[PDB]
Parts: sequence; C-alpha cells; structure tokens
Amino acid sequence: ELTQSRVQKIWVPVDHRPSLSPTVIVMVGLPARGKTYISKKLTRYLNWIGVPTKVFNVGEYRREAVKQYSSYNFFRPDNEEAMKVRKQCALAALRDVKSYLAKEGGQIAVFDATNTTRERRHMILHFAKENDFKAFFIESVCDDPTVVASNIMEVKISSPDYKDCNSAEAMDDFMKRISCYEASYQPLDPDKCDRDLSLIKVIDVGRRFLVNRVQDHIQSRIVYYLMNIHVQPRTIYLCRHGENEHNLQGRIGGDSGLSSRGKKFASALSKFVEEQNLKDLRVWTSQLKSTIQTAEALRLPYEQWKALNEIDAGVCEELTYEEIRDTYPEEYALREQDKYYYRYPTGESYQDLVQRLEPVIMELERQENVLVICHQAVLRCLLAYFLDKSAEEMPYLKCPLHTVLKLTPVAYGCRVESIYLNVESVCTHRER
Amino acid sequence: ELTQSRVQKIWVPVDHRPSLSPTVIVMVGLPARGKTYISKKLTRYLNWIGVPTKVFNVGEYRREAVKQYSSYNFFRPDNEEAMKVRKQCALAALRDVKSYLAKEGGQIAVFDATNTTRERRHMILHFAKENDFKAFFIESVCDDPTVVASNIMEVKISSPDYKDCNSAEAMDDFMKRISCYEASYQPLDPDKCDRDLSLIKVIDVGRRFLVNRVQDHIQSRIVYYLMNIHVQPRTIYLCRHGENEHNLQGRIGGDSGLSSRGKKFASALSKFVEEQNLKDLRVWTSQLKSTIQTAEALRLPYEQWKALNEIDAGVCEELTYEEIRDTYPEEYALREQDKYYYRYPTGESYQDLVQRLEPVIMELERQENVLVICHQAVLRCLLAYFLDKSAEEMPYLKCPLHTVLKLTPVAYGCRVESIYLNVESVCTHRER
Ligand SMILES: O=C(O)c1ccc(NS(=O)(=O)c2cccc(-c3cc(F)ccc3O)c2)cc1O
Ligand SMILES: O=C(O)c1ccc(NS(=O)(=O)c2cccc(-c3cc(F)ccc3O)c2)cc1O
Ligand SMILES: Nc1ncnc2c1ncn2[C@@H]1O[C@H](COP(=O)(O)OP(=O)(O)O)[C@@H](O)[C@H]1O
Ligand SMILES: Nc1ncnc2c1ncn2[C@@H]1O[C@H](COP(=O)(O)OP(=O)(O)O)[C@@H](O)[C@H]1O
Ligand SMILES: O=P(O)(O)OC[C@H]1O[C@](O)(CO)[C@@H](O)[C@@H]1O
Ligand SMILES: O=P(O)(O)OC[C@H]1O[C@](O)(CO)[C@@H](O)[C@@H]1O
Repeated sequence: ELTQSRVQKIWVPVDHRPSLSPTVIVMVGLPARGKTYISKKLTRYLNWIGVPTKVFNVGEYRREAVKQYSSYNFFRPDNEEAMKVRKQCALAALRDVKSYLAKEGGQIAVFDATNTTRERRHMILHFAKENDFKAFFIESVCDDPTVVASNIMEVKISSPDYKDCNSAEAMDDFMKRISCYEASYQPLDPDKCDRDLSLIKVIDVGRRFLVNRVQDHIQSRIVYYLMNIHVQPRTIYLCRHGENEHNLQGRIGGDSGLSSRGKKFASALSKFVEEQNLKDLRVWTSQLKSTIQTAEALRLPYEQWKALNEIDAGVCEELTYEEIRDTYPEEYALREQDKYYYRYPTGESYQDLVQRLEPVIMELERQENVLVICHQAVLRCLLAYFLDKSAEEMPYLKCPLHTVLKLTPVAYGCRVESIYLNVESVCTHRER
Repeated sequence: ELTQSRVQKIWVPVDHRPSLSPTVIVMVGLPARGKTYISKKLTRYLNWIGVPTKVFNVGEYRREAVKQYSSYNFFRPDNEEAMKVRKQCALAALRDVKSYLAKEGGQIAVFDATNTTRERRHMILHFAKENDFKAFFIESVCDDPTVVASNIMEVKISSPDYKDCNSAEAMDDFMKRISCYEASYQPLDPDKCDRDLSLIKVIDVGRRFLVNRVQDHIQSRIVYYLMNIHVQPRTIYLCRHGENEHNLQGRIGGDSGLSSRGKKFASALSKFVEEQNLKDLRVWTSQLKSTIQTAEALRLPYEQWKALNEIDAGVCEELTYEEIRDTYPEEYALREQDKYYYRYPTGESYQDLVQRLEPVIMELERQENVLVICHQAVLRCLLAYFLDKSAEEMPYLKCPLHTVLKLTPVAYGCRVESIYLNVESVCTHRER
C-alpha cells in the first residue's frame, strides 16, 4: 500500500490508477538605496533553499525599450513622453510577473523598482489581489549622504546607463535623477495608512527594522534573512580538509585523519592564513577528524559544526565507488541520473545537505572574516549559494583538495579567486 | 595527537599536562502587557536550546519582602515608604542577576519588571556596563483595552496578590495599579533618545515590531523567536507512530512498517482526530514509514519532515539493546551514565536531536492546530521543550505507544492531558 520512491527514498501511497500560493515581493525606495542589491541577494537565497524565485527589474525593461540613456531629464516628473514609457514598462514587467507565478511554476516574484507613491503601490496591490498573489513590501530607507554617495560610486557610475561618462558627470546626473523621485515620495507608514500591509522597512543600512503583519512561513523566513545580512567588507575562505587516508584509497565518508600530504597542506594553510593577515578571523570546522586536524595547524581558535559534516552516504559509507557499483548497481545508476535529488539509503541527498546548511549560511551572513574547512559535497553546496549556481549544477562544482577559494562579496554578487597551496593530493572530482 | 572524547565523540587534542560574554535581557512595559509571559517563554526556549537562562522577577521579590498585598495604594507614586521597598527589591534582584551571570555559570538573565522610566533603564544600563554584561531590551506595548482586560482576567485575578478577592474587585484594583505607572511611562524611542540601545518593541500582540541594533548571534536568535510566537488559542497533539514491526522485536531505529496493532492504532487515531473536530489541523510526520502509514489512516493532508526522523543510532541501528550490550558493552555503559550527551558512533545524541528540532519548534510556534506523529526520542525532546523539562530529565520522559498527548498552551506554560486510545502495544520505556 505504500511504496518507497527510488531516487529520493520517500514513502508514498501506491497509485494503481495514475491515468487521471504565490507571492509578489514589492521593492520600495529612492534610487541608490540598495533595492537591486537586496532583490538579487534575497532571490539567490530563496532559489538556493529551493523556493523558485525571479527578479523583475523595471529599469532593465526601460533600457530594453529605449536604446541609449541620455540623462536625468528622462526621469523628470514633467516629462510627459518618458512617463508614458516608464508606466508601460512597469505594466509589462507586472505582466511577466503574472506569467511567471501563475503559469511557469515560480513561487516568488521580486518586483524591483522605486514604487515610491501610494498611487503606484495601490495599483500593485490591486494587481496581486486580482491574481491571488500575496504581496510583501521591502522598503529601503537611507538618510545618510555618505552611504548614498558610496553606493553611486560603487555600482552606478559603471552601469550601462553611464557608459560614456566620467565619475563627476555620472555622479552629478545621478543626484539629479534621485531628485526627480524625492518630491512625490511617500514612505511606507504602518502606523497610519499602511496599517494592513505586510512589510519590512530596512533602516540605517540594516541596523534598524520596522516589520508589520508577516503573513506566513516564507515571509517569516525572508524577514529573518534580511535582518541578518549586512554590508561590512569581509573575506570568506572555503577549503576542504587536507588530504585524508580515505581519499588515498578512493573511499567516501568515514572519519579518517590526514595523510602526510594533508599534514603538509595544513602547515601551508597556516602560513597562508598568517600572511593574509586578517582582523578577527573565525575558523569553522566540521566534527570530522580531517577538518579538525587541519584547523589545529593554524594555532587559532576554531568552532566545530555538526552541520558541516560531509554528506552522509548511508549504507555506502567507507566504500569505493567501484564497490558501490558492484554491490549496489541500481543505486549507483540512480545517483548518476539524478545526483542532486538522489538520496543514499539511510543517508542523504544534496537536497538534504542544503537544508542542514541553512543555519551555516545564516551565520555566515552574520559574520565578517571566516574560514570554513569542510568537505567536497558540503563545499559544493556552500559555493553554489555564494555563486548563484543551480541545483542541477551544484553536485558537479569543482572543489579540489589543497586549494583555498577566496570569496569577496561585491555588490550584486561574489568574486571568487582560487589559490592552490602547492601540495599534491588525489583528485576526487567526477564528471557527469 | 587528537583523541576522540568517549561520550560525545568529539575530536580533541590529547592533553599531556592537564595539571595547570553574558547578557541581561531587560523587560519594559506597563503591567498586564505580557512581560512575564514573554520572560518565562523565552527562558524556556533558551534553556531548551542549551543557553542557561534565568528569570528575575521584581514582583516575586516584593511578595517575599512584604507578606500580604493590600491594594494599589502600594503602587502609588506618592507612597514614599513603598517606593523605598520596591527600589530595594529591584537592586536585590539585580544583585542576584550579577551573581548568576558572573559566578554561577548562567549566560542570559531576564530582568522581569516594568522598567518604564529612562532614569531606571539608565541605572540598569550602568549596571550591565560596570559588570561587562550586554544589555538587550524587550518592550511590550499594548494599546488595546480588550487585550489588557482579557490579560487581567486570564492571569491577574487568580495570582497570589488577589487571593481574597472577587473578579470585579481585583480587576478594579488592577486598573488603578496600572494607572500608577501610566503618568511617568517613557516608551523606548530608538528614533531619538534610545538610538544606541539594542532592543525589540513588540506591538499589537506581536503583529508589528521595531528592532534596533542587534549585536550578536544570541540576540538575533531571540529576535527571530519573539517575532514568530503568537497567542492565538490552539491545540497541539503529539504521538508516536502506531506500533511497528521493530518494536515487537525490541529493535531500535530502522524503517519498519506498522504491526497489525499499529494499524489498529492508526484507525483509532483517525476516529479520535475526527471527533476532536478541529479547524485546519496540520498533520506532520517524519520520513520514516511507520509515521507515514499512521498519517494515511487519517485521510487528511500531511507534511513529512526529515527533521522529525527518530534519533540516529549509528552503528547500533536495527539492533536490540541486548545485542548492543553484548556487541558494544563499553558504548552501552557510557550511554547509561550520560544519556543526554552520549552520541552513538556515527550517530546522534539527544543533544544533536535538540538542534535538528530547532526548525520544528520554530514552525510549531508559528502554527495553530497541529498533530505531530513521530518517535520516542524525538517526542521526548519536543515534550521537554513544551513542559520546560531539563536536559538531564529529557531522555527519561515517558512517551508510550498508542497514546496522544494533548497540549493546551495556557499563560505561563502548558497543560498536558494524556489520552490512551485502547490498543495494546509493547512498552519501549527504559528507567535509569
Ligand atoms: O528606468 C528606470 O531606471 C526606472 C527605475 C524605477 C522606476 N520605478 S517605477 O516604480 O517602476 C515607476 C514607473 C513609472 C513611473 C514612476 C513614477 C516616478 C516618479 F518619479 C514619480 C511618480 C511615479 O509614478 C515610477 C521606473 C523606471 O523607469
Ligand atoms: O511589586 C511589584 O509587583 C513590582 C512590579 C514591577 C516593578 N517595576 S520596577 O521597574 O522594578 C520598579 C521598581 C521600583 C520603582 C519603580 C517605579 C515605579 C513607578 F510607578 C514610577 C517610577 C519608578 O521608578 C519601578 C516594581 C514592583 O514592585
Ligand atoms: N540597507 C541598505 N541601505 C543602503 N545601501 C545599501 C543597503 N543594502 C545594500 N546597500 C548598497 O546598495 C548598493 C547597490 O545599489 P542598488 O541596489 O543598485 O540601489 P537601487 O536598486 O536602490 O538603485 C551597494 O553598494 C550596497 O552596498
Ligand atoms: N505581545 C503581547 N501583548 C499583549 N499581551 C500579551 C502579549 N504576549 C502575551 N500576552 C498576554 O499576557 C498575559 C500574561 O500577562 P503578564 O505576562 O503577567 O503581563 P505583565 O508581566 O506585563 O504584568 C497572557 O494573557 C498573554 O496572552
Ligand atoms: O557527490 P560526490 O561527487 O560523490 O562527492 C561527495 C564525496 O566526496 C567526499 O567528500 C570525498 O571523496 C566523500 O566523502 C563524499 O561521498
Ligand atoms: O533513548 P532511548 O531510551 O534508547 O529510546 C530511543 C529509542 O526508541 C525508539 O524510538 C523505539 O524503540 C528507537 O528507535 C530509539 O533508539
């Protein structure tokens, strides 16, 4: 009466007759307030945890409908012609939102635009109602000219809009562009007029928050996430344990210690960390010996996280892939056809891993400088979150032994630099 | 050079020469605002996740220092004598806070009192600084007379203060008592004056929040928790899967299906659920067959949570306790001496379980009516959270087969009612 699904190992009822609530996230705020930053980052998180999510950026539509950008005159409230085009762009983007949530299997749509007037948000609110969408608002408020100017410098002057421009011209144009929105801007007011909307106001670059009427599970998760990200500059280092005894034999999982090359890698990592010369580096390890041994070489304090333990291979723990193929050929084959979803028997899938890692991801967002010493599958999962890689790609990312990945959060994403530390090891990578 | 600790199985450096930042949570708000409710509940959560936490209730000190309560005249601002006693009570409680955090190994102290003036909070702030304590503020704001009156009815009229009183007298006294605080009350203002304090304002019974300057990991976890609890009436039902084939043989873990008695229990549970006649019951199961089979009998929609899977016995999975004793006598003995902390090899401890369950607990707080069909160890862990049971007691709670535990959140805690559904089963309970 119940059968176990062969790939994911879930118990489902046998079916002998197999022959016969989405959300719009609305961005709100003046330009250079980090709205797109938040859009892209939240969407990265949501897709990584498995909630299919898509950004609809009104400006990207405008750049599609109007070939070259001239200047802020385009944004003047008295520009009858431009205003028509901009309104049509928003409506076109909202039509794609509808198509995405109602028809293409998407669960969250992030509507990335200014949305600074009650008029406009009323229209968006009526749109979600008509279509049976929940609406959630994220307003970014920034009253600090230093931050605004830094923002413009960081992401505005080098965007496509300002391709034939120097700094002072682009900066100057952009301040005036901001000006066009200032006059009619009506902040979200949950005290009085917006009493009923589900929203979060992000204040002082994420140090203060107003949150109103969280409706549901996903909204609550979004709020948690948003409240713990920050934009302090930092560096994230990810690597595997130094080579271990099981690596040498091509055995998966288990709890083996460093091979002598692994020990050499640990020393090398110590030297490397020492010369990065970092303020307040947090070091994290799994609870498996190989990662702990590697962290010991650093003579720094480290924390062990059960949640960083390598993927669990269930009955296949401590086997070679060959022993897996000979002993469990049907399991071996299943995994090859669906590597992200496949669960080892009594063990885990990459999908399970992602879920075990949520607390790690959330704490990494809270930290600054961190070094995570972990494992192949685990490292693939973390890297996929940072680099916005898909579930289908995640189990084939290349994370080789003895190599540090240096991640530098930049605006809208992540710079990855690879640094091999010159100690030989086996290769555990396996192509599709 | 590294050795594996025998109980918890953690790798630590061998030590050949073994011969040689706490927080005050400050409650803020008028009486009957739910401050003690929040104190007791947050402290329940924090202790359950392993952060040692203690409530210091100024009123409990006052009732200790002044035998019988007379009336609200005691709380008059012009009562020179009472005010001296009350001030001395706060200071005595703050002295115990200091003793607890600095000397008795406690990590969070919840200072449960009104703390409604800037004067008073300045004094508390200076106290934490002097002692190297972080200070975090929770203010409960309630502007809805209906809620206030309901609160007084619910917890005030039947407290020790009002032992020789009828409702209308106690209610009447209490409104006047509230009055004494109203005049000098200065809410937290993070806009202007409290710009620098770490705080959360809870507004509209937990539907709106102001959050300012979260400093650290634990503060961020407290905020998450506070923002997802609610006081809507609800019922929580917890039970195990119907008896399974492994139960009959005294085997632990594995993924066996219902014995025929288990099937009878499932039907019985269906009948039971049907006659509780509940609005919108959510049903949760583990991903193990026995719980899924039981939920099938209900003909209701259910959700499977990997996180509800029974504790993992590692190498001992699918063994009898006797086979454990004969095959792993040193492991068997270790577990008996330290059942909460002991980790099975390649497996889990109850401590691991608690951590896997955090997302379940958080989602249970968000829900209303829920039925959780799970497993012995898992059920002990959830029950310990709800009933404020210690880590040392948690692995010996009695959660027998075929028996529903009906939990009714009441103010300050949880009513547990047991309901046996009259189907025989083995007993899997094991005394210390
Ligand atoms: O082209 C862009 O870069 C762009 C960026 C944001 C943006 N914001 S919007 O909310 O979608 C929008 C669309 C059309 C008009 C307006 C608008 C703009 C104002 F300045 C004042 C009132 C308004 O209603 C705003 C519109 C745009 O065209
Ligand atoms: O006895 C009680 O039930 C009680 C309950 C709360 C409480 N709040 S308290 O912040 O600790 C406190 C202690 C001493 C004086 C005051 C106080 C009370 C006021 F009405 C006005 C100004 C103040 O400074 C408040 C004091 C109490 O005595
Ligand atoms: N809460 C915030 N307040 C102010 N600036 C922020 C915030 N979060 C991110 N930023 C900054 O915003 C910049 C990105 O700007 P962008 O997202 O293009 O703004 P907008 O979409 O509002 O025009 C980055 O420099 C980033 O550091
Ligand atoms: N955010 C809140 N606002 C108002 N009332 C609440 C809130 N949370 C809990 N309550 C209610 O508060 C009551 C408990 O009162 P209590 O904690 O004794 O108040 P106080 O300690 O402020 O005198 C319960 O009835 C509970 O439902
Ligand atoms: O998903 P894949 O490609 O099998 O790689 C994960 C494997 O890598 C290892 O970390 C090291 O070989 C194993 O412990 C684990 O089973
Ligand atoms: O901690 P204890 O008392 O061994 O009980 C937990 C055991 O109970 C069971 O749920 C049922 O016997 C086992 O699967 C599990 O090992």
